[PDB]
Amino acid sequence: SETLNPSARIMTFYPTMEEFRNFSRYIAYIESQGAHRAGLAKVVPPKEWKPRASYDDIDDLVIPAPIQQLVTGQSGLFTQYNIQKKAMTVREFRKIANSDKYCTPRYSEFEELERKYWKNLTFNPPIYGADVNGTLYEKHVDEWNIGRLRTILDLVEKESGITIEGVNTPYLYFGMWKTSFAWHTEDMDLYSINYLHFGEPKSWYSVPPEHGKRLERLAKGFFPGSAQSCEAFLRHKMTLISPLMLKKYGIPFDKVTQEAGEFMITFPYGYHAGFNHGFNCAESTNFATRRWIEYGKQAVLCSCRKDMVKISMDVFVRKFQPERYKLWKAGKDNTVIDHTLPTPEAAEFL
Ligand SMILES: O=C(O)c1ccnc(-c2cc[nH]n2)c1
Ligand SMILES: [Cl-]
Ligand code: NI
Ligand SMILES: [Zn+2]
Repeated sequence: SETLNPSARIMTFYPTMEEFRNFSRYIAYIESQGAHRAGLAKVVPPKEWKPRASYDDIDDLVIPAPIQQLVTGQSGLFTQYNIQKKAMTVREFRKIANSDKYCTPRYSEFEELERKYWKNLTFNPPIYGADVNGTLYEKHVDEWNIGRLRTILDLVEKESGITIEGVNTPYLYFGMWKTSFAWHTEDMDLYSINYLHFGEPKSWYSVPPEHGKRLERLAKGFFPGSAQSCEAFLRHKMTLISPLMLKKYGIPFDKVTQEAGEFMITFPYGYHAGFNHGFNCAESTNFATRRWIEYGKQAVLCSCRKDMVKISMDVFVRKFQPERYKLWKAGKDNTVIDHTLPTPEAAEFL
């Protein structure tokens, strides 16, 4: 376990069509290769795979709650404030995104675009067509369908009827240049799948789950007010920290750029952040493996906010940890998580 991906670098996978067909099995496989150690992995689907025939019929799709992203800060430390704007179609969004005021600046290397992002982050607040309920997958697509992955996370809706928008349902994200996703782990420290349907790239930063607590200590020191009001303030998804600040305080991290037609997998307790290069569309949801259950049980949740995502772990412990159920209910389950260990389903690849 502590022998596979010892550098904990972001890994990229190129599955065959046969490998790609079984979603859960392929997650088990990439974990047997140590992909989870970085907290983030890229999966390039087979060349002949397409989730939709064309994206020429979606300009009339409504973005019910577009978000203007106001960013305040200096010296690589920032807080993002969301200003909800009026409903707009993808049509109206693509116009504003590709306009002279909001379009991508001219650049050669990614390092130049990255530098311009961290330099101009607080100027000309962009609009993010975020958290749009829906899928762009065609009903017949059975491989990696974000709308129906069929992992154990389905036990939440199957047993309780509870649907959590974007968590056990898909979300669509219409981006423009300089739109950001702040430093965070998933709700309940779950996995996530992200597919870039079309457009300009999405760049990502990732902190290995092995070093997540170090990132939290750093953030707590930089925003002591926030940390005092809520232990899990990073779950508010308002905190932006430049890679130079991470480098300066010895926090290990890696970076990757996701192109259209590529998937990104985030792993339990994997801190990630990033930005969009220009106009694009991404689809995402959360998912689980048997390895996630312990992460769900130990997840430090946001106290201070109402409507914060909290999944009852009871059904998972009863079904997959019956021998530890009574101990866990009594608050005596003292299991320590080994972030290097792959999911039990990977046993066949080890
Ligand atoms: O907006 C995005 O590009 C994006 C990327 C990575 N993660 C999330 C997220 C939001 C809630 N959970 N994960 C959103
Ligand atoms: Cl936090
Ligand atoms: Ni995320
Ligand atoms: Zn909070």
